[PDB]
Amino acid sequence: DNVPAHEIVSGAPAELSRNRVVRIYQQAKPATQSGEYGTFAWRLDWDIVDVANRWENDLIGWQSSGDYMQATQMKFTSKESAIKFANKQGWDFYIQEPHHRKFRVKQYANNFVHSYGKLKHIRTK
Amino acid sequence: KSIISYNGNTIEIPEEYTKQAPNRDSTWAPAQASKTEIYKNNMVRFEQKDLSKQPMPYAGIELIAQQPVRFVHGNTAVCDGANHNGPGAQGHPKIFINVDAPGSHACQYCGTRYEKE
Amino acid sequence: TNVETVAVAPTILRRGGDWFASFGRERNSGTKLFCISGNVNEPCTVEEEMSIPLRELLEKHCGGIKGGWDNLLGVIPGGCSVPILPKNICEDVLMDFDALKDVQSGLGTAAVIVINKQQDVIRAIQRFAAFYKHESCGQCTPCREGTTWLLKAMDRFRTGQAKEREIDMLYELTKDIEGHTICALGDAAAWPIQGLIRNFRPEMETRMKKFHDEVGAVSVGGWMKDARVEKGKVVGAPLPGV
Amino acid sequence: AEIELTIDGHKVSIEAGSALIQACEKAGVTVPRYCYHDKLAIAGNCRMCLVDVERAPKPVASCAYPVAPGMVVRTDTERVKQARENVMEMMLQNHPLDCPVCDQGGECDLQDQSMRYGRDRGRFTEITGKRSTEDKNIGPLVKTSMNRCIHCTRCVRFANDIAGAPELGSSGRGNDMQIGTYLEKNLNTELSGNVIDLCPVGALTNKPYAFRARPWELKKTESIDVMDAVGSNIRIDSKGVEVMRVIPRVHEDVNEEWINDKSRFACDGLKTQRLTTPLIRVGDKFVNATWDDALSTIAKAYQQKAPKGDEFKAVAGALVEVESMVALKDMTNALGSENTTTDTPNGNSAPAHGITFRSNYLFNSSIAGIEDADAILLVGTNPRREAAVMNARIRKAWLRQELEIASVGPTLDATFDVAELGNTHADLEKALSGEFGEVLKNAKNPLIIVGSGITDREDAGAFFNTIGKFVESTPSVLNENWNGYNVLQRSASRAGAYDIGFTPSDEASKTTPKMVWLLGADEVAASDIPADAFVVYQGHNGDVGAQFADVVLPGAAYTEKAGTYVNTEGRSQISRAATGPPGGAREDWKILRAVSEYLGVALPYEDAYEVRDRLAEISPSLVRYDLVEPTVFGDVAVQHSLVGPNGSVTPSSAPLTETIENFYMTDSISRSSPTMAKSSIAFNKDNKKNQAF
Ligand code: SF4
Ligand code: SF4
Ligand code: SF4
Ligand code: FES
Ligand SMILES: [Zn+2]
Repeated sequence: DNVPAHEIVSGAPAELSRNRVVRIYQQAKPATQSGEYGTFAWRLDWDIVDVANRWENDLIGWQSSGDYMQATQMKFTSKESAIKFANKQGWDFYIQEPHHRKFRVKQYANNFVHSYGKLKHIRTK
Repeated sequence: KSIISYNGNTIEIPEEYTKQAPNRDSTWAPAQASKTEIYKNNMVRFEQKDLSKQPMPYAGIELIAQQPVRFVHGNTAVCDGANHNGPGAQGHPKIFINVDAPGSHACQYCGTRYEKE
Repeated sequence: TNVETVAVAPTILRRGGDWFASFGRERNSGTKLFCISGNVNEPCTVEEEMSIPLRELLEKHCGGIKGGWDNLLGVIPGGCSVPILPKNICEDVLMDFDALKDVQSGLGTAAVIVINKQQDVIRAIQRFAAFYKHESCGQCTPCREGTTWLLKAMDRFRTGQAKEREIDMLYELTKDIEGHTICALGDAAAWPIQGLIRNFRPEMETRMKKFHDEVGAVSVGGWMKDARVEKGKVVGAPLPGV
Repeated sequence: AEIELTIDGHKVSIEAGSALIQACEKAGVTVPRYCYHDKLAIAGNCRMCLVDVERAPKPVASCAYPVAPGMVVRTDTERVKQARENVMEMMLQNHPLDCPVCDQGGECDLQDQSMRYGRDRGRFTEITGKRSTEDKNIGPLVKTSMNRCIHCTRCVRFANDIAGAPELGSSGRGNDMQIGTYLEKNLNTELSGNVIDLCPVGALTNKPYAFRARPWELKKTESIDVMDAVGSNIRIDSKGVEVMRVIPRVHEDVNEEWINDKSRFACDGLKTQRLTTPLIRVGDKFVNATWDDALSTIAKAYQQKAPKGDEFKAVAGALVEVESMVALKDMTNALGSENTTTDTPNGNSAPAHGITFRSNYLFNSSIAGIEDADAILLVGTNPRREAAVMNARIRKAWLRQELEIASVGPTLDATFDVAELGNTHADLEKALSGEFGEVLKNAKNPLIIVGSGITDREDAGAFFNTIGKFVESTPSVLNENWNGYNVLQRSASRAGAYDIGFTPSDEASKTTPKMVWLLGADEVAASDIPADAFVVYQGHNGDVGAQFADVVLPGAAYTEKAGTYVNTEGRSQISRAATGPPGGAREDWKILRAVSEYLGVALPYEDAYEVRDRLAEISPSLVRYDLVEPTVFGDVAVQHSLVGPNGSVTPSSAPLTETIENFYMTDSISRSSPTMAKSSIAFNKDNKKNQAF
């Protein structure tokens, strides 16, 4: 199922496959934009490490880091491919299943439906 | 003048070099570190160093605050901060400022203040 | 429904449909009100068979064009929303929907406006553009942002402060609005300008020569050599429609 | 039923009556737009979405053109492209040249679609220049630069329809049409922060976040909000060591695409008043100290105090995660104590609704269940404050179908019409035996909403008894296809606490503790702590709880650790750490594990996977994430917990009061935020900026 340690032929540090957890997901539809072009690929990136994520240099005020994977992120065409890759490397992962908008029928004419009782609210346009 | 350090010892700094700028005493942004704090945190690298040689440029906030308000007839003031003497485009992108509200309204790029009269 | 189409209905029902069809040509049948205004000798309001000729309608009801048929520049058949007609083609044109649609106009509300040779056509069309700018409800972006562009261009054409390619630019600006608005106010805004360009571009060219020789050389959008921005305003250039 | 049509040659099948743009979206065809949005009414004023359909002579608005059988749609005709260019040309004519200074820049739809569909250059160089627009003050949360408004009316549509705040609207006509209030009035609603996301251009912008970063330099992390108990899904944008902003991400079964203003703007409380080093009280002052020194001081206080059994009390606050609660409870048990209390009033005693079955303290109808409601009775609860997004959900349900809402409890300002049946338990008896009880009996999908504030009353037994009797009687309220009994928690941690049995024993409530351990626990008073008690505080912000302590330990905040939170639905959700804890702060369950080792009761797990294993041992539904499964014990639970043991309780004559006095400041984070402080004083009821008349 999962490649153990020390028969990975990549040469990466053992710590990568021992005490690091990656996460696989699809990017969420950004709330700020209506475009959806970034949401189809399956990203893979590493969960952060507490001590080594980022600190502030005491000279010019920069963001120092000891985590060599903080900037790395792979793109895959499909969830199964990402799973296969992570398994072949021996990475512990978690899958975050995507959420989608539930379909509902929208009619422009619905803005002008006659109301037989009291108006619940004044639509304004 | 006298800033106490984390050690509990005293650091002496001339008054002129505690001012944030030559023309302004205090910070002009919440995140901006004051000179007092700068020395308190970097005093090791400031030893045997001559403060009068350090850059100390003028604080532009007051310089723009000294510029008089331009009065305009209509509802919209147009500003582009161009240099009428040299060639090319040397200003900032041309924007239009609404002046119907009471008071002066500042150009978003250059800070020049306009008012409807 | 319009008021007069409802108004004619009881008389139509009483007198019968065939009698009403007898007046006016096929598909253009009945008698409409014809408000007549502008540079005619006696402005009037009358009712008349549909498909009457212009010349006859004018000379019989409104004492003719002020100065005679020679002194006619053009006529706007229907209200301001309809492209203006030229002198040569309006002699033989018929007052049904069909003929006016054939000469690329429409009956609209049959509100004929006549303009004599003394009057300036560009001033009239600019005023129509100002009317549409004032009248847009501002809901849909094409109309909302296009009527103001058309006004800004028409002022400069009224003074001549433009280059001659900006005429074709303006035509395309009209086409930006025509088919894309929520309601037909945008169509109405686009049309008078297109009629003006189609029929009186030489007049615009003469007035642009008047601006160039008379005042100065103009770049696109009305800028000139020493037109600059100073202390909040534009100085160095007329700026039409301040 | 589902009808068929072709879009750009493809074959797409869609429900009849849907808009053409829904069909295009389903068929994988991209259509530009501005004014259209999935959660808002259809407007059709931007004219960006035009397409050609063979029947129509002129291009048609895709967001508002209903689909019909056999329709043929082309989104790629030369006429369509020319149309998009024309529309964009007109859109940008009066748009200000503000991109270097606009906060939207880099994530602006006007930019992206101008670049994708507009022309490379512009034709508008008018010496008269562009139009300009006054700026409008609508409160301390949403900064306005109205020159950039493109008049999409998303803000108006949302403020009117979704949040029920009608002060926003459009004044004037034509070119001078301005979005605003026509006079100085705040956009006063707890959902106001969402017009920031809805406004496609930079006209409406986050004010506390203004000018602090650009979208391309932000690290985006998907995590879980903990301000309320709804469990909204959020995206945390951070650069380096500090968190910049919080924006919603879609989860159609929890918050839809919205979050309330507290969840959005209390992020600024995470970079001030923080706890960074252990503190030890010496005299009347705290002194900084090392982790070893702190923990050894705790051990020495434990050996000196010598607590027996329930003399070691543990209190859990509104914000803590499940793993930390589990650690704390296990350690306290291994000390021989059962005094694992919650922080709420009367939290020294066990809750009146019981703990045995989950459906006794959860939103048994899912949050999505509100969509089906035909009648709702609110008992001692104000959802507008306790769960804002759920209030919006109830509002949407009420707008689009007929629905009867009545409430018992304080007179509440609601976004929907409610019937007030009284402020008292007697009024509840009258109602449940009266006309609204009949309405519930007849209803097809009824649901009874009980606030968590009632559980905190001494007479909670009487309310739970009355409600349980009514439920056990009426089959519509509780059958095998629909559970209408619902408890609405307000704190993100109450559901998880009850799930693991973080409940005091009967004999524990009698004892007077000699040592108190506050985990969060910032609702504590002077009274609940004995003077002689040795108090340990563990948290992330400095608040009253840390003021009460003898030793303070810094713990990570919800943005700095990957924890489990259980919302009102009983849904278990996992968060992700955006940044690392500041200073010398630590992960909470690690803190508990280490202190337990110093106490000689060393916990059996020292690794996150072992923590998840212990969680699976406590309950199997903590490890199943994003899953809701109904209870098979619906009928048993009501009888065994609500009507059974609550017979003896005597109802008081005290009227029901509001659970939370101030919506904006309810937590340590929220009380540490300058923005919430400013918002609270800006959005006060007695301020004319928030009145209307
Ligand atoms: S085209 Fe019609 S709806 Fe659109 S802005 Fe003009 S008048 Fe208003
Ligand atoms: S709203 Fe968009 S297009 Fe307008 S200035 Fe800001 S970033 Fe640029
Ligand atoms: S402020 Fe934003 S959302 Fe409101 S009308 Fe203007 S562009 Fe649309
Ligand atoms: S998105 Fe369809 S017209 Fe605006
Ligand atoms: Zn400027």
